[PDB]
Amino acid sequence: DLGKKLLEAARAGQDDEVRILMANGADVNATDASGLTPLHLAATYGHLEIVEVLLKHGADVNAIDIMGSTPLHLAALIGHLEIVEVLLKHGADVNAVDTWGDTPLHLAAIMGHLEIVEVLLKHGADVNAQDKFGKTAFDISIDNGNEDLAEILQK
Amino acid sequence: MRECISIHVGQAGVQIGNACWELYCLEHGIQPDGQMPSDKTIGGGDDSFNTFFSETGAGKHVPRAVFVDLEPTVIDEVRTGTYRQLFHPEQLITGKEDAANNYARGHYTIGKEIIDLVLDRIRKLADQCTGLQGFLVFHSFGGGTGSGFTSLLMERLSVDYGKKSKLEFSIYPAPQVSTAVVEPYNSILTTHTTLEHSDCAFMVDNEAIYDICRRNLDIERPTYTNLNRLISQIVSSITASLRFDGALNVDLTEFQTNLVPYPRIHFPLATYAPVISAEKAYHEQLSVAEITNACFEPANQMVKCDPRHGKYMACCLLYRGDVVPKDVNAAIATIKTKRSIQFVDWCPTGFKVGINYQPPTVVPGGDLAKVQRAVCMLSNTTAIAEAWARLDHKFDLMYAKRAFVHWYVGEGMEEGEFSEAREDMAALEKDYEEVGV
Amino acid sequence: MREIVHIQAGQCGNQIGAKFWEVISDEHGIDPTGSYHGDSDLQLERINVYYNEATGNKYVPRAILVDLEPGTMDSVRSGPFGQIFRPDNFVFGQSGAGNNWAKGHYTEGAELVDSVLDVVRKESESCDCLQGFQLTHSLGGGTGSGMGTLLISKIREEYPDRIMNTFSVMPSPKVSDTVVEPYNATLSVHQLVENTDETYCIDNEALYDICFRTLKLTTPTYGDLNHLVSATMSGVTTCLRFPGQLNADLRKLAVNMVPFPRLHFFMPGFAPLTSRGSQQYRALTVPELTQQMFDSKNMMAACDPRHGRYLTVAAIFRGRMSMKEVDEQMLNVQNKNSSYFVEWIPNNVKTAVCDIPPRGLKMSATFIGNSTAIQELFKRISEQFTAMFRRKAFLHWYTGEGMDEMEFTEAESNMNDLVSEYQQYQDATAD
Ligand SMILES: Nc1nc2c(ncn2[C@@H]2O[C@H](COP(=O)(O)OP(=O)(O)OP(=O)(O)O)[C@@H](O)[C@H]2O)c(=O)[nH]1
Ligand SMILES: Nc1nc2c(ncn2[C@@H]2O[C@H](COP(=O)(O)OP(=O)(O)O)[C@@H](O)[C@H]2O)c(=O)[nH]1
Ligand SMILES: COc1ccc(CCc2nc3cc(OC)c(OC)c(OC)c3s2)cc1O
Ligand SMILES: [Ca+2]
Ligand SMILES: [Mg+2]
Repeated sequence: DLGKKLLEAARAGQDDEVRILMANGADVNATDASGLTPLHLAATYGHLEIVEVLLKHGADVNAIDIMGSTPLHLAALIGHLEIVEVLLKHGADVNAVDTWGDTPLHLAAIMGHLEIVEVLLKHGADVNAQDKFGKTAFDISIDNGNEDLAEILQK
Repeated sequence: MRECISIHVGQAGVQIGNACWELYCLEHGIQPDGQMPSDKTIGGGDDSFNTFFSETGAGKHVPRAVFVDLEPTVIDEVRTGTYRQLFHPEQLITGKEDAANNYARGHYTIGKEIIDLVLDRIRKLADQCTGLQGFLVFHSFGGGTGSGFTSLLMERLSVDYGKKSKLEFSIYPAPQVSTAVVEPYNSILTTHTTLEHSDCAFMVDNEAIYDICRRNLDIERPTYTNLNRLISQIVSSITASLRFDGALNVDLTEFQTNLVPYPRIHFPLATYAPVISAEKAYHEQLSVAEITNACFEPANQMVKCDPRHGKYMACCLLYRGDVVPKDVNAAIATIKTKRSIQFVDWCPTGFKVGINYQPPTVVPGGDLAKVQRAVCMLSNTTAIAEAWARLDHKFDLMYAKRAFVHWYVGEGMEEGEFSEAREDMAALEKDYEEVGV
Repeated sequence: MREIVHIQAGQCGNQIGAKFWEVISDEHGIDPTGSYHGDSDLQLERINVYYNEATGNKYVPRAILVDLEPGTMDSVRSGPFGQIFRPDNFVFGQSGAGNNWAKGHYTEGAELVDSVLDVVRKESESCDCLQGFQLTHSLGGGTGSGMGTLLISKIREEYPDRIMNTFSVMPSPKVSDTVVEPYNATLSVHQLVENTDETYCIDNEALYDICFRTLKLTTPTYGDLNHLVSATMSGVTTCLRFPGQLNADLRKLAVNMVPFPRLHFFMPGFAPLTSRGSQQYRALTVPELTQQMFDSKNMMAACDPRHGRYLTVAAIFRGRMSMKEVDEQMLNVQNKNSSYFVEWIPNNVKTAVCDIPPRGLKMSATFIGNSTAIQELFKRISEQFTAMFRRKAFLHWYTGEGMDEMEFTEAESNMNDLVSEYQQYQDATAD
């Protein structure tokens, strides 16, 4: 079972191991206990090379774990702009909602990733998307007094 | 004669004490080093000022005073000040860390570090006295040392001198010239634990003194020196009968007899007049009747309140200067008729009168112009409860939220003592109601 | 209450820590060698509070430099006042903390904390009346946050009767977008809430906003931010180091500023706000100083005071000015904005004046507020912490060092309770 070894390789960023494991039939869409796939882990820890390799060999760009998190969710949370670019280029759901009602725009704005906020917006990010508490990305900026973010959300 | 020992606790009590003894020496002709040229006895004489000054073998007159503070910055100025050679060096006692505006530290944590040394030094002075009457304690209500340590010292003095009298000169807090936000807490705490171990307490509202300096002395922003030199003038008039040949209030016992009808309602109101600016050095002298009428003007009171809202339980008129007794009787005869000065139904509607024919002394460098006759009216009125109400209100606003209470519980104090102190205050305002107001 | 023992840990702790000594030393006449070279006699009265006087008439800072990374100690010595510190007071480890709170608190920091306590023990034994401890650090790093709170806990046990004072720099995505910093800050706040008496919250969010929008510095640098920090620290410590009419200490400040034990996080303010090489215009008047220091734009914590209510306030006016003009202007701002001051705390605004002005200014006003609006700083950190913890991102860095996930929940739960407590007294009434 190269599944758990591919998940561990994508997390660590060992590109060579990812190439060999995939060459021995490793399930590119393998999942751990919580439902995370190799693409989730590669995007969470900023392994752009591993993200593309996975997306070039049949990785589900909109896969969700038990909590409803998509690869774009985690990339927009950690602040990996380049990975956000690639994910969106391969059909990532820009308005995917997780178990907490959060969209990628919610997480990027909460973590102050202004540039990623712009990219998500230019790709059709829903500014009226509410979370479990009814807060949109703009509500968060107004509640935390982030003028820079507030100006961006008013394109 | 009969000696009196003065105790000064905290920054307020020590600086007030500095002004009082600065004025005392002038009134008695004593130099900053205890030298008095016109003394018949060289090594000891039962004179009038002898009650407040001891005599050494070389003719040096040393005050029967003790200065205490939990930190040295204030008392160190007395040791290096103009009166460095005046007081007993062993009577200037200081600690390292103060009470941090915390009543609990002054009474428990820090106060216990030095309580025994302060009592031993007091005994040194007491053993020098042939007939000790009691103590005059000076302190503030809001300070951590003036409130916490004072109550601790008063409790000890009651056990070691259960037969002696104890008079207070307490500084009532004022927002205009304050130092801490927990001053209402300390005020209620010390008053509660001290109400029982004191015979007579003369409160001095810093706001009233503040208003008098700005209004009668033309001082924009009064300093502590301005307030103190004025306060010492009131204290001097109250202790004048003790330091001279008094016919009214000849000893500490006489204060309770004439001013304190009940042991718990022992907070007389002081009113001093006239207070004229030193710049108006050429003002017409006010007659005995004019300065006597000024005493019943609220502007000259030492504690902000309204005597017209309460009944009188006692009144003493202490005149000083060129005052003829015939004019005093005439002035009082007019006060009894003109003004609606209402006494309680169980106390004689009379006025105790004492006259010190020595002209009032003003300190050089002071702001008061020398007058040829002044008066200080010590009146026990139920209107003083107003000052207790204002204090209790500020106490209630904070204790309702239990704010700052953790600082006291962490310094060896229990929260129950807060409710106890407040209950005792509530029992005091009611005692003032049961006598009329 | 005389000596203060200063402690600075981590990169941020030693950076602003060095700036602090360069400022107050310049304000006290001490040169990079320790020799007094001033023209005023009032700058040596309270000098013993921060400096140990060497026999050769020298004045050495009573500070201790700590860091799990030796790279920061070297840069300190190269700095102007690098040689004024006691070389023995340098306690720097080999391997850094890697921006990991767990590394600084439980593993690498634990191996070095004992060595730091020995130096702290030495400084404390040779004190006449130890006033307390003063710590400068950041909450988003590894050494300052992890090993900093460890030192605080250890010093709280060995010196339980002394005051614990901290200058905690809060993280912000505007300065460094390291998604683990909300972790390190939330875990450090849990410690600061329990083991410190006073904490000055220096928020990088507010420091950046001041430089970017107010000072019009497009690309703010750490030097531009620390220029504000050094000015804030100098003002909030002016009354501890100079004589004045107050003779204030850390305990009297805490007694009158902290109405409740856990609500001890102060919101500092300064005026006038200037930049490095600016000092533009002709100073400013007392009325201008009063309105600026209460303005949200002049606050060092990214919080709006008009969105809360002051519990206590302390303002220091440094410079030659009419003490009467200060009393009225302070009186006007309180009766005007009477709603923003709790009614159940009478006379909750104290004002002091120091003729010695701060060195390129003649008039200045520093402000210390205990406002319920500080909850916005903790809410911002809590929102970022919850966003990271919900996805369990980077948790193996901390668990791998021995930490348990229950410590994260306990940390977030405690910080949320702190926000609840602020809202309690923000909506309470005397009634
Ligand atoms: N009239 C007058 N009042 C003073 C003076 N100094 C301080 N006070 C008042 O005293 C109150 C505070 O008590 P302090 O006596 O200063 O405090 P302390 O006795 O030194 O005790 P600590 O809290 O430990 O410092 C304040 O409300 C001041 O208004 C003074 O010189 N004259
Ligand atoms: N204002 C300011 N903030 C700093 C400085 N250095 C680091 N920081 C902040 O501190 C956080 C990083 O912690 P740091 O002190 O570098 O890690 P440490 O060396 O383990 O203590 C980041 O959020 C930075 O914004 C500095 O010189 N000035
Ligand atoms: C809110 O009400 C009160 C609060 C505190 C007090 C006195 C204690 C103070 N200690 C300091 C120390 C300060 O710096 C070290 C400082 O900033 C420079 C201060 O502000 C000027 C003060 S005020 C009295 C109050 O009535
Ligand atoms: Ca004699
Ligand atoms: Mg004092």
